[PDB]
Amino acid sequence: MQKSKFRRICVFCGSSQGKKSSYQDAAVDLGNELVSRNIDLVYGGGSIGLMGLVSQAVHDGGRHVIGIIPKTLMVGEVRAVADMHQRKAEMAKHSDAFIALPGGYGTLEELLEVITWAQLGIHDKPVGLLNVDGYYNSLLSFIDKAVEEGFISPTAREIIVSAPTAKELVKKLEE
Amino acid sequence: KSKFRRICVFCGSSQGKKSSYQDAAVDLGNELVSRNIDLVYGGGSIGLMGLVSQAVHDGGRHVIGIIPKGETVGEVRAVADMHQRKAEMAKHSDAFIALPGGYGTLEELLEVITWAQLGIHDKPVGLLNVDGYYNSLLSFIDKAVEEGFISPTAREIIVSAPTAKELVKKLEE
Ligand SMILES: [Mg+2]
Repeated sequence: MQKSKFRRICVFCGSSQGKKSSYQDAAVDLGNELVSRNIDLVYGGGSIGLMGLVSQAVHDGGRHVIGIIPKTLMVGEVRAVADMHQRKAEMAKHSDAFIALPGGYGTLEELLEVITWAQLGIHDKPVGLLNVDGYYNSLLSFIDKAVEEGFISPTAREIIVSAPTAKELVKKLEE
Repeated sequence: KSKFRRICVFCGSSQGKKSSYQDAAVDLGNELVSRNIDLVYGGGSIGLMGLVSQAVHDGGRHVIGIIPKGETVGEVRAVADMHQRKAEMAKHSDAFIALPGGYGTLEELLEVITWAQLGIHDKPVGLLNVDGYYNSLLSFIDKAVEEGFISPTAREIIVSAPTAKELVKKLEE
C-alpha cells in the first residue's frame, strides 16, 4: 500500500561472519527486507562474511546489487573505482539511505563518515544501525557520553536511527 | 629527542563542559612543544582544536591546519573536500592523537585506524582518555573483538592513556 522512499540502500557490514548465528540471520533478514520493499542494494563488494550474506539475499530475491570495490583488489554488478575515498563517495552518491550491520573498523569508519556528513548538512539521507543482540550498545552509550559532555548536540545524536531487527529498522528509516 | 616530526591531533570543535578536557588540550599542546613536536590539526580556533593549536603555536612550534574548501593559526592548507583533508592530515603526520570530541573526531580517528589495519601506514594511534571519556568506545572495540569482527592484533592499533605525558610516552613506543 505504501511506496518506500528509497530506491537503493547502502549497507556497511563486516567482511567477517561474526561468532553468533544471529549476526548471519540478521544479514539475510536485511537482504529479504530490502527485497520485500523493492529496494536495491549498494555495498562494498564482498562475497565473504555479512557482506556476502546481505548481497546474496538481495540477489536471490530478484533485486539488483551494486558492489563497489577499489580497482587494486580486482552476484550483482561489480564497479571498480580509483581508490577507497572514490569508493565511499560512489557508494554514498548512488544510495538513498545507509544501514550498518555489525562489523569492524571499516564498517565503523564508513558509518561515522555518513553520520558526520549529515551533521554538517552535506546530505539528508537516513542513517540506521542494525543493532543485533546489542552489538552497538556501547557505541550508542559512547555517543550518550559525548552528548552529556557537550561534544555532540541532542539533535545530532538523533541522526542515528537504531533497531534490533531489519523490519523494525527499515520502518524507522522511512520515518 | 622524539621519533616524531609532527603529530596530528583530532579533537572536538566544541570545548566540552568539563575543565579537565580543556586542560588536557593545553597540556597536550605543551607536551608537543616540550618534545619539539610540530602540530597537524583540522584548523580553526574553536573548541579543543583552538586550545591545542594555540598552545603549540604560542610555545614556538609550527602548526599546520588543514581545512576543506574561526581563524586557523600557523600554516593554513585549504583542500578540495573532506576526503582530501583527511588524506592530507594523515600523509603529513607521524602519529595521531584523539582528544575527547564528537562525530568528526571519531570519523577521523577510525579512518586512520582502518588505514593502519589495511597496512597503508604504521603510524602510532593514541587516545587521550581524559577521565574515562573514551571508556565506552573502547568497550565497543572490545565487543567487536569478542564477536570476531576485529582481530586481537588489530585491537592493539589503539594506544590509550589518561594524560598527555603518559600517552606521548607510550606512542614513542
Ligand atoms: Mg607503527
